[PDB]
Amino acid sequence: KEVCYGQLGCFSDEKPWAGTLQRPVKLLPWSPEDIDTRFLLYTNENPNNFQLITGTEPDTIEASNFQLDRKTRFIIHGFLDKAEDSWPSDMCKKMFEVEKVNCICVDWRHGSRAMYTQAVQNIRVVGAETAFLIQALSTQLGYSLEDVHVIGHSLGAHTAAEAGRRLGGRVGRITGLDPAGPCFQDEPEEVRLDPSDAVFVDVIHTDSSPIVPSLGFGMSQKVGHLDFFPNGGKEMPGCKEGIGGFVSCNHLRSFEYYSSSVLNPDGFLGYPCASYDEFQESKCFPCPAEGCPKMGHYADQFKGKTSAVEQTFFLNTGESGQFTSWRYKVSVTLSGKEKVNGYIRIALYGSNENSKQYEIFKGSLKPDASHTCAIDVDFNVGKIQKVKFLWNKNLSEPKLGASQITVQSGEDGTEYNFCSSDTVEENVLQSLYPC
Ligand SMILES: [Ca+2]
Repeated sequence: KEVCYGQLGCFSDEKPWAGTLQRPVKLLPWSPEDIDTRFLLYTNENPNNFQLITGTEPDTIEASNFQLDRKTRFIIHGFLDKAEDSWPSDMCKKMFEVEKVNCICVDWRHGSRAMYTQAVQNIRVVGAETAFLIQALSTQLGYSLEDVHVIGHSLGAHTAAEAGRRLGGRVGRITGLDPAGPCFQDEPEEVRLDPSDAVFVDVIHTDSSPIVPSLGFGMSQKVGHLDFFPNGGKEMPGCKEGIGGFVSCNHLRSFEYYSSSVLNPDGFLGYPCASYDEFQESKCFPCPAEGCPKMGHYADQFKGKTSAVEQTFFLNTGESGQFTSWRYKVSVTLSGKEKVNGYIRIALYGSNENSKQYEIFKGSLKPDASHTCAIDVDFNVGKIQKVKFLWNKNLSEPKLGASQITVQSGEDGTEYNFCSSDTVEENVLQSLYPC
């Protein structure tokens, strides 16, 4: 069967759209009036309250704050969600701190309030309507498609991908923020996000699983030029029935990482890797000589970002606040006069602030023994001016130092070395100096 909806065309229920394993009932999208799609424009001049543009009356565009001379980004929420006064609309404000943008928030709350498989259909009209407005800006204003960015969370990711495909891949960038897996994973390219759908497609995977067993709501499948898997892809730090899987912490974490990257450009450098394990074991370190990609907002500055598909990258993120992180390789070589049991720590010191103390080894601490260790510092010190070392066991009172420490930056491979064959009591902060 099939329905038509005017300028948006028709929608059949033929495979692959419906009557497939994952889409077993034969459904069709609701009417545009029912989905009630809306384009909520925010600019630097109206950052807090939207102006309501539409493509069918392009006078609305003109009389809006929309600038032809500025970039334009769309943000598409997914299942059971909205734009007005939620993460899309706040993501606009964030952007307005760092750049001049036309932030359009596709709001289809009504069309996302329905059964999941019915929403998997509505996604399509929502896509059509966005694709229409983008064209509208092109035909009616002379705006360039390679200049539009469409950001999508969950279903919204596939909604971006639908509009992108409507525009025949002319849309310059799609960012997929943990694209929904149910109904899309391992489906044909037409019905889902895939590198074909824009000149540049970047994906952030945060709640990824296969279809069975169902471990989460995101996609394990790589579907962009760049596919980032922060913290391995499956389970993010800071998150502790599958009957609300789409509003789990891991899922929502994707748009928090994105929103953050808008303010912390290098907060989320991705390292190119085959697996998380390879990355953990630091077979994957430091960055390539010609820069790491900046996951999130500044993904588009990556050299050769479009040179291949499904380029895989791994990284670690913080558990709270800005969520930012910066990988360091750290190499302590011990000093002492007697072997002892306890743990070892290191703080990094710039003339910035300094870092919290990070663990490096537990158990058999012996003079002369070295231990090496990748660590995830939560803020950028810049040039490491000093490092401080601390070890801790109850007592007879013995001394243990660090004769030498080497910290390597992941960001650009810089090696620092530090010095002091000179031991200290327990829980005393020992300092080591450049050399
Ligand atoms: Ca597609």
